[PDB]
Amino acid sequence: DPTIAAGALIGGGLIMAGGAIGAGIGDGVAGNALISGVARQPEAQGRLFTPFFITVGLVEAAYFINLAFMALFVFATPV
Amino acid sequence: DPTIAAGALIGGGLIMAGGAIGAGIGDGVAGNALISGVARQPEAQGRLFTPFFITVGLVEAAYFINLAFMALFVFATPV
Amino acid sequence: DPTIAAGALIGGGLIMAGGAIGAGIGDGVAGNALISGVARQPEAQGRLFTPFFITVGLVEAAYFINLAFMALFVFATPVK
Amino acid sequence: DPTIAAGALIGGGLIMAGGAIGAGIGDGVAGNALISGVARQPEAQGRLFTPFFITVGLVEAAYFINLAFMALFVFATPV
Amino acid sequence: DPTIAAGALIGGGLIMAGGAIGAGIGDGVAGNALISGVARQPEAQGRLFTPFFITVGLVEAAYFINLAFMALFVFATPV
Amino acid sequence: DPTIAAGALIGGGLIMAGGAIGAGIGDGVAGNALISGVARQPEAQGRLFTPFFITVGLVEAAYFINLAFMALFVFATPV
Amino acid sequence: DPTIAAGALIGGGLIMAGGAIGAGIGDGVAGNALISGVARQPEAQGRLFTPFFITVGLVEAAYFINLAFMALFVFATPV
Amino acid sequence: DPTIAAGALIGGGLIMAGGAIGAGIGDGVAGNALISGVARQPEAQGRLFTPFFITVGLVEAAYFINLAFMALFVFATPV
Amino acid sequence: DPTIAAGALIGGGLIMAGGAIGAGIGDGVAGNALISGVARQPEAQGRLFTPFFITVGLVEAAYFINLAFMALFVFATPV
Amino acid sequence: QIEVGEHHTATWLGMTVNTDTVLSTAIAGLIVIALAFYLRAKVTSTDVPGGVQLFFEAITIQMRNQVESAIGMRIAPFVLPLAVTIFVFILISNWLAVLPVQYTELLKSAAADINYVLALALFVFVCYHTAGIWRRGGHVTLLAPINLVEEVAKPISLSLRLFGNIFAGGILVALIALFPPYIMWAPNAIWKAFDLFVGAIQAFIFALLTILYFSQAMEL
Repeated sequence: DPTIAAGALIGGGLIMAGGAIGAGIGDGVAGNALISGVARQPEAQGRLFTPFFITVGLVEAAYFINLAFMALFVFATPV
Repeated sequence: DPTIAAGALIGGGLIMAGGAIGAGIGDGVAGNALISGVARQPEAQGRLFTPFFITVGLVEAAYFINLAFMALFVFATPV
Repeated sequence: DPTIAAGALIGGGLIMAGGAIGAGIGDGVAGNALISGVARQPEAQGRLFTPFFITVGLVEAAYFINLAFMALFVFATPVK
Repeated sequence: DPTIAAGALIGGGLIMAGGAIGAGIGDGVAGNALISGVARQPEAQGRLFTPFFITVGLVEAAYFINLAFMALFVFATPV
Repeated sequence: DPTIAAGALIGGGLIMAGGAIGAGIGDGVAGNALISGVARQPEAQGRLFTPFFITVGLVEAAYFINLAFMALFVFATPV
Repeated sequence: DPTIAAGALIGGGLIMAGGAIGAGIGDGVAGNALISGVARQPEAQGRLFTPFFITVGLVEAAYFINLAFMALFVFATPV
Repeated sequence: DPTIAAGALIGGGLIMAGGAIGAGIGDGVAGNALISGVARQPEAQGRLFTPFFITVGLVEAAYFINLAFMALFVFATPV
Repeated sequence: DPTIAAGALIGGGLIMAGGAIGAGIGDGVAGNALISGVARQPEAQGRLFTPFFITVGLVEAAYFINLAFMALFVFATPV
Repeated sequence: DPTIAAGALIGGGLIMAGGAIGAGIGDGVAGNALISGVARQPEAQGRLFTPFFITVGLVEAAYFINLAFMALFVFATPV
Repeated sequence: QIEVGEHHTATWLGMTVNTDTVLSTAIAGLIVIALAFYLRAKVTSTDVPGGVQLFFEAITIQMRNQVESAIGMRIAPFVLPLAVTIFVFILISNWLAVLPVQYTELLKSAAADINYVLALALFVFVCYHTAGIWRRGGHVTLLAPINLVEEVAKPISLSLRLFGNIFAGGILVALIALFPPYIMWAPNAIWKAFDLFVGAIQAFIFALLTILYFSQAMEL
């Protein structure tokens, strides 16, 4: 068995590694356009949160789906 | 058999690592254009959500197609 | 066989990890130009879909050529 | 048993590797918009910290959630 | 023999992984300039295909050289 | 115990690998805005160093937290 | 030797993976400027090939130096 | 001994792999702003080397700290 | 001994993989600014080669320092 | 614990078929034609439209203007009814699964199995495929094999995007049931909310990419 437990920890660690790369860069890249948009015009700050939180919602969906599959590999290992 | 089970969890972990990297950055980069367009002119979002959800539908496939093959590797291992 | 089979599952996993990274970022970078364009000129949409789907076709091709070899590794393992 | 402990250290290491990649690039990409906004108009600094720290909060959450799961893998190994 | 075979599969997997990352991002970044040129002025649409396919030719040369070396590792293994 | 020692060195290697990718690219991207900001208006140098060293502070926090955990994996190995 | 032949093929795989990533993105990023120059000024084509091929020469040099070391690892394994 | 000696070389290799990715991309992204400032107005050159070498100092500090730890992981293996 | 020699080849392979990624992207991102400057105004070409070959010198230094350490992990294995 | 790709099955002409899921695509098929019955029931032309009439209209004028640019509406008016029927049938086939029947469930999105999905992939393909030869009986030959890859990749993409996306939700609604019940309702509600949105956007993408592939088949 140990082998399968080591494979689960490495496989789960890959899933959360790729999750944080997708999330941290995705939110930085989306938030760069929020900061530049508010800088471009402050009165648009209220409207710009809609395009931003749609984008952040899509980026975080990849993160929390990866969090669920890491938790499944770790706590409910499929073999 | 436990060597194949570890190879499946590491292989499936790679598939879901690259999936979340690809889509999380791709959605940040696609939403950066939406938020910048809606900063340039507010009504843009109105005709933006078609180019945006076409782009998000092309980007998210990379991750989803990967989640289908990760599930095959991990739950129903081909070898 | 198990060490070759694990090598095929890790090798196939790498092929599809690189595939989805190339696809998801390639389409995000290509679609950023589509969403910007129409944002600037709202009519150009109909003309921009040709440059867009030319680009997306090339980015999808790099992904689906990778997906094919993952199958060649996993279901038809050549050195197995 | 030490095969699991090795998998916990390689795994936990992956989680923090993907954390610093997501955080460092995400904050550099968000801060590039802050430095560019302030440079163009000095008086914008006071308003641009809200979009900036909203962005950094989302980018850092993906770091600290990865750090928390690394600590779980390494100090309290889940399998 | 099986240890060399597993090394050949992981080696060939890496070659095509770096191939698709280089190709997919290279073609997306090249095509972003094609789409931006047709977004700026349509009267350019005929001429841009020379710079575009010079770029895609260089990017896909790195992809197909990697595909050739994957095929060499997997079907004609040097050990 | 040598299996844990190899796992510690590989895990510590991943932690500092991701650390320098996050740091070097995050600071290159933040410093690009500083160089272009001082290219746009020279007298801004002083003003820019606050947005810049906030950004570099956040990027290097994600680096030195990784250095602290690499040191814990390698010199004070959890198992 | 087997273990060495597997290490040579995984190491050679890494060398050509990093080679094609650097090549494909370096060429795509360089070609984005060539395409944008010919979009902006069709009269510039004749002058822009000197800046582009110089850039592409530097991008390709790291790829072909990697190809030479992959061949050395795999055909002429040093240990 | 050989399991730890192998883990030291794989680890040290990761530290330097991430080091050169951080350094080479960080320096290219920083120098892209320097070249662009000298293209915009050349009388800025003498000032722009100050923000450039501030940026390069930070990008290279991450690389030379990684190079120091690579040596410790190998020539002086801590475990 | 062969466990160490395989670990040396995997490491040396990592060192040149991260090298070529940082080199090819660093050179592409630097050359994108040179090509853009010579597009914007042809008379800049003579002055821009100093900022360009400074930037390329720094990017390539990280590549050749990595190549020096790969040779070590390939011909003069330290442990 | 969890097992992906498990359905009731039977055989009707020597060939095997699923006994499960088929009911789910039948409820969807009944609901789309039943809604239409209501449309004809309270369809207005000189008065105030009913909720079903304004809903579909909004879809119909969306799909009509999208096809307008893809290809002359007259050149191929047959794409419009195909686009709206694809949209509404995929939309309800995704939403119907917002009815949890865990006991194992009873109401599972047909998009869960690739069969319900290779269809919208191969039917759409044979559709524009013939339109292309009906219409006419790329930029660089040096790359022309990549077109053959691209045209083989279009039905694969359509199929695997719709499959893998709704199939992810089909796994996640089982995965969350391993979480204690006194808390699991919160992530369950959050996932169901996201799966309504993604279930609609997936139908929108499949309808739009259908029109755009008809356009690429029928241009010149």
